[PDB]
Amino acid sequence: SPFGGSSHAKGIVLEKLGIESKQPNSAIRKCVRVQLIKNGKKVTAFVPNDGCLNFVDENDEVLLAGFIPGVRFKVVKVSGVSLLALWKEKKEKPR
Amino acid sequence: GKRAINYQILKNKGLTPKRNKDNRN
Amino acid sequence: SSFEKQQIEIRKQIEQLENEAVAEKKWSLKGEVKAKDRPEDALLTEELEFDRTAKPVPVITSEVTESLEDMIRRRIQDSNFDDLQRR
Amino acid sequence: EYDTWYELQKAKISKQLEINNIEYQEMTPEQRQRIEGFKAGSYVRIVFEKVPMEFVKNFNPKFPIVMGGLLPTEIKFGIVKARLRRHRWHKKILKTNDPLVLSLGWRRFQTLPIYTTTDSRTRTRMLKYTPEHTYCNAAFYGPLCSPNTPFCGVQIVANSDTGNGFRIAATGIVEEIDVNIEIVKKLKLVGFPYKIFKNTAFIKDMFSSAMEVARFEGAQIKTVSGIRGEIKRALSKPEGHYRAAFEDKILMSDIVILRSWYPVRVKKFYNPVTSLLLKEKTEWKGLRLTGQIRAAMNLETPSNPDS
Amino acid sequence: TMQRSSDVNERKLHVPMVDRTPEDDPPPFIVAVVGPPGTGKTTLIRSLVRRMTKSTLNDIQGPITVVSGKHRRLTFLECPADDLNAMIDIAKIADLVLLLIDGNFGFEMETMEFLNIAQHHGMPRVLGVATHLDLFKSQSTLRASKKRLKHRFWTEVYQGAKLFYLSGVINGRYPDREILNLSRFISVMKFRPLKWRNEHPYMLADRFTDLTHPELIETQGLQIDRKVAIYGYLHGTPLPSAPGTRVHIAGVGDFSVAQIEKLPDPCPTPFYQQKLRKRLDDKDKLIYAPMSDVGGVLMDKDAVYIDIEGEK
Amino acid sequence: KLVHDVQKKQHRERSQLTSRSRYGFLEKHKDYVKRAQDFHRKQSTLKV
Amino acid sequence: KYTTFQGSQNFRLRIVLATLSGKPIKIEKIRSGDLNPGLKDYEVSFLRLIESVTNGSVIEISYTGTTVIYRPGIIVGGASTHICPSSKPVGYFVEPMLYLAPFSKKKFSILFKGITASHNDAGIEAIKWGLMPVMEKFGVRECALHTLKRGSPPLGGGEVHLVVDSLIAQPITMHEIDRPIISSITGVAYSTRVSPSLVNRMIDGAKKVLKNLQCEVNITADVWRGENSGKSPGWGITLVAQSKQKGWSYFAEDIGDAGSIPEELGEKVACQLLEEISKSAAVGRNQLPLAIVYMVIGKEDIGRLRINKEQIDERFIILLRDIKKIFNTEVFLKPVDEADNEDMIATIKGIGFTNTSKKI
RNA sequence: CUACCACAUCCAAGGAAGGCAGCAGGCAAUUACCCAAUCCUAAUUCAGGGAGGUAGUAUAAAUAACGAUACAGGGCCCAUUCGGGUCUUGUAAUUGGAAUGAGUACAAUGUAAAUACCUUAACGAGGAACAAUUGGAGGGCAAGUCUGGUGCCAG
RNA sequence: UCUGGUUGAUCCUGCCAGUUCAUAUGCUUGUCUCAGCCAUGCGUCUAAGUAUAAGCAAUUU
Repeated sequence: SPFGGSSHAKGIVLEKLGIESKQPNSAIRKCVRVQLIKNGKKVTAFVPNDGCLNFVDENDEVLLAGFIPGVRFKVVKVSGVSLLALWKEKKEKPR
Repeated sequence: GKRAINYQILKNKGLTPKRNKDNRN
Repeated sequence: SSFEKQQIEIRKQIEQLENEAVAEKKWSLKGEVKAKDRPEDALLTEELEFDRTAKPVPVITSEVTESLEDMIRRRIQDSNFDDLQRR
Repeated sequence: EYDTWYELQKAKISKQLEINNIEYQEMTPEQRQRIEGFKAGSYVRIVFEKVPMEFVKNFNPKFPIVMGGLLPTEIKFGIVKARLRRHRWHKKILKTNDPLVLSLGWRRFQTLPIYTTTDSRTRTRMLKYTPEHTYCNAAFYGPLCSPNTPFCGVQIVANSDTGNGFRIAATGIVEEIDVNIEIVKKLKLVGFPYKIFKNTAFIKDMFSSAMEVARFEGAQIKTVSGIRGEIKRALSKPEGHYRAAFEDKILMSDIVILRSWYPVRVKKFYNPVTSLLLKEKTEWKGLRLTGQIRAAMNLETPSNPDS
Repeated sequence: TMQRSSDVNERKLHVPMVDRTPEDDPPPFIVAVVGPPGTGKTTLIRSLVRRMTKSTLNDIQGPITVVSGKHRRLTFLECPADDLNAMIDIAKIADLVLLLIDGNFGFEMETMEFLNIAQHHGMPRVLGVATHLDLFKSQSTLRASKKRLKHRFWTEVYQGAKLFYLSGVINGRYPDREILNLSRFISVMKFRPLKWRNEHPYMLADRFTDLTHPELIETQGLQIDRKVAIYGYLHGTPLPSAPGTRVHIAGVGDFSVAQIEKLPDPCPTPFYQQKLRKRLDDKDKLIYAPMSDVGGVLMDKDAVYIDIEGEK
Repeated sequence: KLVHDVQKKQHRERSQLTSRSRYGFLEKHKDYVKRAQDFHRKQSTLKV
Repeated sequence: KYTTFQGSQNFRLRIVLATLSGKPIKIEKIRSGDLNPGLKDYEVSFLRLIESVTNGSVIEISYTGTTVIYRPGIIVGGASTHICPSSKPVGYFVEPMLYLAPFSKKKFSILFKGITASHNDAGIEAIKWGLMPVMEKFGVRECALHTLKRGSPPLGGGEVHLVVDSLIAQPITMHEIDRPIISSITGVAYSTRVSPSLVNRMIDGAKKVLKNLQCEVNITADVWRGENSGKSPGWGITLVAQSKQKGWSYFAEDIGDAGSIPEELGEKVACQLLEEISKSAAVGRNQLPLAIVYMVIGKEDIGRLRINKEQIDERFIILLRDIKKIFNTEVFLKPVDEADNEDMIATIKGIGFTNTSKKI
């Protein structure tokens, strides 16, 4: 199993790698490097969109789920709040 | 002094696609 | 007192920004502009960046000249000549 | 050998905290005070100087008084690059060069932010309003702060102008501190055709003089129909006219445009809110919004029939 | 079970963070009583104080520090409900907040705005208290109104958030039991580490004093700048002992600390006082409120006010 | 499908300037391609 | 207002610590009584170097040159090129730049040109194997000083390229309460435009002093020639005592002047290192000013560094005094519980400094 | 109740007293109203009973039903291919009178009393805004932006 | 377990692609109906055994 038996995983957002990429809504824009809190293994994840990349910032808790090859994971919540809920402006991210 | 919540704040429907009225029933 | 003195200064700055917000925008800040709208030859004064459609024609400066003649000399030093021969 | 990475980080934090307490126990109470200072929970006396005359006079016990230490970055003033959006429950979008009462850290102030877009990351281009339902990059002048600091914005704080609407106008997070910005506005020149020879055409009203055309020789130009062209040469007669060769024949009704960009500057305006220094403490007023200003002087919103 | 154990362990993990709360003698938890005008902030505080210190404060002004446990103290501040600036700064310092909601009327602007301000400067512990429920005439509409309000409070604050319901006020006091029920919750609350609060020093003015010489006020005039002393308990990171530290006062400006000195505790916590599984002794419970009237004596400026054959 | 309704709003078309009303309707790429393709048909047939 | 100080003493330290603090500084009375008063060319050039890598700073030199007003900007960095005047080598400018490089908006990629060695300034290898390793201990993972060309005095002509790819928020908390064990001694004996025997003879002098030790001695025999050998002939040696246990290093360096015997200098730098070791507990005197500052700008935690009695001299005192006025931080010292030596544990707290100039 | 072994409280430090070393919780509201109903203890008809009782906190419906008028010729199905097959249709048009539920609620009934249940006056719909969601598949638009090209193209 | 490919066309063996009263998590409705640690809080009175209450009430008790 990708998470060693778990369905989801925590991680800490390290850097948004494609933030400098030119083409909007790019796959490279779309990738964020996240370090799993379980074991310290740094990995990368997909967001819902360049708008939803915009909620996520460094050093915030993020919930990961199975999904540029090499990236198998999708962020589903940030700081205990659903990204889709934030994207629909149905909720506000807690700091 | 008392100011009540408007419709948008009372529902938080957010941004949703327009849906045809036959979907209601 | 000092605090109200600063308030008078702030009030002065308010009234100036008050007038500018309603004053007519400068030709540079009106977006679309015609030669009549802006002062004549104003674009000479202002530095404007614009794209060029085609490759610029080169300038044969000296450094280009030494570089070209170097390659000519190396070709003849090696006798590496691309010329036609009898078949 | 710890089971999970998490408790390792917790172990390191606890080890440092355990290390810290051991030596302060070793330091003397006065020597501890000289080093750590006044720890939390201590009841302390703070004496201040040059406190304004209105504070002591206009003291209402019902209103709290809050003191917060400032780090070196907090003291410095400069341009703050912020990612901002109109609050979802705010009725109306915000405007560039529009006053906004902004709360960073321990301090509240009114500034004139410039709302901008990366244009897909070639340049920082000024934007006239906030996007309806997404963030945007915002530049304003004021005291600096560490990045990743969340903030919030309001347009009205006085009770008189509260009304029934939501007052939280903007929400955002700071991303950079520096003491300028290089914001630019896009300025296009529009000229008009009067003589057409297939691809080649003569244009007028683009420029007042051949002085201008010579600088823009070879510059990219397009018409509203999207046909690309170039400025080939300035015609000697009449003054200001130039010849253009186009990708395909243009028609007389066509409008040719040259795309260009003009720099924009951030206004250095600062007006901290000092409600406690006022008798009311609830009717603080600063720079007014453009809409209210026109209402006060009885001016209609500018409009152009062509636009 | 392994799949279950993995998921529960998944939820336990968090981002590592350092809490700067001192290991000994921590400050009281700041309780912000925020609500729209007229919801019952004052009657709540009076009810909340009585259950602890056994004495009614007929008049409350400014922060009110009270003992709540053997090693716990609370500082009650009502938020001025008509001032937005007052909601902003309290949101940045309130460790706990009591949110007054008029059940009959419903939510208001001043409520959720604080939640958004609190949501935007670091969410503290948020507790909703519902009031004016006796105004309801039918039980069916009361329960339906309660259900709608509690669910909406779960949208702003984590689902399952604790929401209290208060019926009416008797003798300026809420029902004891519901007032007693909230006692246990507040006592057991643990507070998450906030980034802003754990990195900077801050302290709430318990009392206010002007130290300017009266002679200077006359020979130059009132216009002269005033030397002021402000007292209180320190929070967050330690404040450096050397004077000259830069500090901001909300609604005032930036000043430099001219002098700093530590004073003994005005409201010594029980475990601390006796030091100098067992229930809190009622002697140990103490209330310290400089600006407010405690007992019958109220002090303002330099004048003090109290309530109260041989006669010839 | 992650596009909002607002993101897909109409962008309206501008018209000829009033000062230029006498020169005819302001044309667009969609109108231009019609003349461009038809001119090419003329030239191709004329070429043959 | 401006924290006001006297003389050219610790000039760079007072600019860089000002830069790290963001607190503006005034330094006055620069050689007031000298025949040539005011700032000299090299320290004017240094202020230009600060201006290049800082952004928004204000620098005011007086009419007579005897007073400087420095208002620091944010450390931004970028790629640049600096001309080092012939008075001082590149080493004079790279070391104070190492104080600032990890804490910038952009990576420091700066080319330094001029003389590369002197009798009083740090050589390349002193920066390379002597101060840079301390940065690896402080959390600066990636940092390099690439040597393109050397220039020996008096004519110079050398080039060195400084790269600090590691940008970190603040230095890691220091914890070194033990006297590190040295595992081996390495070093570089260098020469320019002169026969290789000089380097070998230099190493010959070095091994003679140190062969009595029970260690492996491996000194690199390294000889410049050709276009990249500078415009003057010269030679110097740098010997480093290296501790592989906890990655600690102690180094001594000097260059040979006209008329000197390479064996004599190799003997000098060899016994020179040994003198440094006897005076060292955890870091050398030439590394102590480097180590203390990063701890003062660490996180809000007490860090422990062991220092020998010989290290606490006038240099340690004025240096500590300079830090206090800028940061208000005091370094406390407590004796070690051991009786074999009389070393001291210097306990310092970081000011909670953070790299706010970085894009997040 | 006595002595012994430990716990622990108040104090004027001279003594006194406790069984809570409990109970209930979390990893947080167990409360309020009664002896009426079935029963009982007593100097007893009547007193009392935290015995006991009362209250508190996956299953069927609605979001609509029926007409009239005006204006237009296209609407649909099969087929990789070309095309073939079929006929009362479209409205993103106007308009009419009826029905009633959620709610707003006067009562009685119900009951130790009270809540709830059942029954039942008046009011209660055109955006019937009295404004259920979730997911997916396609579009198209700018004097808008970017990238690569064999123009007017492609991504 | 089935479905489509791998042949000019079939059979067999392989390969490829699509094919839960289990667990977590998200949005909506829930307007009706319906179902080891924590100092965390905290007896008994009838006409019928004894009245001199300086208790009460009545007045002929």
